[PDB]
Amino acid sequence: MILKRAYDVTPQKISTDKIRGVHKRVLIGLKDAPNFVIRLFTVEPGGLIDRHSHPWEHEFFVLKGKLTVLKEQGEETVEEGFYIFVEPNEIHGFRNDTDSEVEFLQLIPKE
Amino acid sequence: MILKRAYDVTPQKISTDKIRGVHKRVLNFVIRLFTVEPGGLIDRHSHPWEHEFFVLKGKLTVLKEQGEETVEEGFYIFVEPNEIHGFRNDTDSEVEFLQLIPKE
Repeated sequence: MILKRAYDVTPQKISTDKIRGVHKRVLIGLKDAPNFVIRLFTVEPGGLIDRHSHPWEHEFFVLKGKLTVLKEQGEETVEEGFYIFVEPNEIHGFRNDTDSEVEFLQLIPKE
Repeated sequence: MILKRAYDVTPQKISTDKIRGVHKRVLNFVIRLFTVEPGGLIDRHSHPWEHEFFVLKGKLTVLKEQGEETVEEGFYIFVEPNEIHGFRNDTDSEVEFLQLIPKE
């Protein structure tokens, strides 16, 4: 087996036209042996992953804080301990409406 | 899209010769959230599917084909198909972890 500390993985700060205030850690990447992509996202206060979609299904698990989830036709705020399933091509995004860092896992089954 | 609180799933207690002090919530693929009581044990076993784990709470002792390793919340684990593994809680508080099993 492999056993590693998620927070030791190098964080990639992302700042683009549709993502701000976000760091990404690739725990299990596209090119690794396991059949699951696993990323840990840290969202700064006011950070935003704008609405978008991908033809693959995503799962998410909220590790710390309150995470606002953007949807095609609205939004909903959840907190640590929630899990989220996003179907293929389904619009989704994220926002941190709090004064604290919010953390969540992104899980992608490899096809 | 589905948005649900994992801890609202009612846990199933697991009591076998090789599993004690353990509760499981089920959240293609499967994702489960395990809670291990102090002194709880998931004895060494294997399955033909791979496993990934993410430790949510506490200090988790991982049983391997050669030896043991204690990790804590924030660690993640990959277990190859058919690799013997297990878990023990050597602490006095509850330990929690996610288990992911891909179908492929």
